[PDB]
Amino acid sequence: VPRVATGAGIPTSRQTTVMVSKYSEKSPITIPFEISAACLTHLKETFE
Amino acid sequence: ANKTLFKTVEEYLNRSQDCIHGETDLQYICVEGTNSIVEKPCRFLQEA
Repeated sequence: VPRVATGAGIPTSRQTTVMVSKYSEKSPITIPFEISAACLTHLKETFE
Repeated sequence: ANKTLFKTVEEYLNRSQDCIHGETDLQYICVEGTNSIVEKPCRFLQEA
């Protein structure tokens, strides 16, 4: 802390220790995605 | 403040340590000074 005090009778506020823990915040996203079984059939049945 | 004219302005500065306390809702007078504020023309020109 930037410390300063002074004066003749002006009260001197003592030194200050500041520790702040500041958290993070999660936001898990998701897009859905579609592949049909008719799409996967042609790789995996091997027609003529 | 019937001092001589250059002591009147030094009465207006050195001895106008008469402020309004801050934390109170109704205006209360200051407790321990900490500054010579620029007064109103009271104690200098005596006009509202």
